[PDB]
Amino acid sequence: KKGSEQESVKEFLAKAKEEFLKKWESTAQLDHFDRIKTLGTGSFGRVMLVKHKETGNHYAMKILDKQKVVKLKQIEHTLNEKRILQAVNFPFLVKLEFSFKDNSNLYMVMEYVPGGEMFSHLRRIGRFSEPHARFYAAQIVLTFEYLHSLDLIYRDLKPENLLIDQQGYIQVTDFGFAKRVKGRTWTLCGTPEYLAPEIILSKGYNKAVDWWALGVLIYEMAAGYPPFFADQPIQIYEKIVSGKVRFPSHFSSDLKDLLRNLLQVDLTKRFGNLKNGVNDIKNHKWFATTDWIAIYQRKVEAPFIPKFKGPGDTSNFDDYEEEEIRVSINEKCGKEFTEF
Amino acid sequence: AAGRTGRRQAIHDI
Ligand SMILES: CC(=O)c1cc(Cl)cc(CCl)c1O
Repeated sequence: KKGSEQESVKEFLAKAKEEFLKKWESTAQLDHFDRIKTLGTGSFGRVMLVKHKETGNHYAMKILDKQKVVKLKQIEHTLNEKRILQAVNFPFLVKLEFSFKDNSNLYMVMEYVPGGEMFSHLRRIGRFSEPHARFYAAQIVLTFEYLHSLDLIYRDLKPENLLIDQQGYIQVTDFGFAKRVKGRTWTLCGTPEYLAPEIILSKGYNKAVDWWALGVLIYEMAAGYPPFFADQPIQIYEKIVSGKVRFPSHFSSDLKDLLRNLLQVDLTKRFGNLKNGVNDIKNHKWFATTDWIAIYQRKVEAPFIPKFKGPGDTSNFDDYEEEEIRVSINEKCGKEFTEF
Repeated sequence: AAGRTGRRQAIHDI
């Protein structure tokens, strides 16, 4: 039975790779949209809710100021993000619909996910119970199984990047650090609390950094705060590299065991990175109640369904300062963004 | 137990 299930996974991932490759070796303009509201911000731009004027459908538009994408690793990453998002297809990955550029900005237009960020729901309620955290963790496990099978590393797992859809399921956003990596890669990037020790130590690293980050995410969902917690990044890094983890007293023993095997500094011991790959995680006792196929098929009733007041509703997002979108008469950085 | 409770920005090169 479990063996038949594992043959079926191999069959699916073989088909998934064929479909990915066909798209990987292979659409609008700004005035086609009304800009409605800022949904989130970052050091290179913002994500806005927009309305497509012709169809009236709503979308999330990520706007990157080509000028602000200045540093070398910032531009390569932007190309990775667009090309990876156009080629992937998985139930828990946000769907890119358009991408285009103008004199000043780069634009990626994605489906709008109206339930808000896991981040704000978690911070409002404090922590998720273990079944609730498990439901989300299962979707990430399957998403990283998919990505990793395509030799894609994600590299920015955190609640800020996990949107809740109308059925209460996860949609992973922000592929800004995602990359095709057959073996190792060397960029020092990601979010401090979620970095694996080997990233912080300037060691060449592989997809096992995503499994470390899953341990951070599960811990943060179930505790309400992450395992390596300090006011400044250098203090966070020190805690990560020591790798000492203490757990809340309400964590089950099965959760602590799983987290000790994910938050493992020794790569020869880290779950997700061993002979049995992702199955050491999927077959762990903490996931014994998880019906992995039913999660993929979205047959499991979600622990939380966001309320939606209609299309274009932004009530599940925080408010941000709005700043007019200015497009220059002079094209900026044309040669550096030719492939976009 | 003091740590960062708001949204966390990613770092690109350091
Ligand atoms: C797709 C979507 O709604 C969305 C996408 C990104 Cl990259 C960011 C936000 C705010 Cl965190 C979104 O709301």
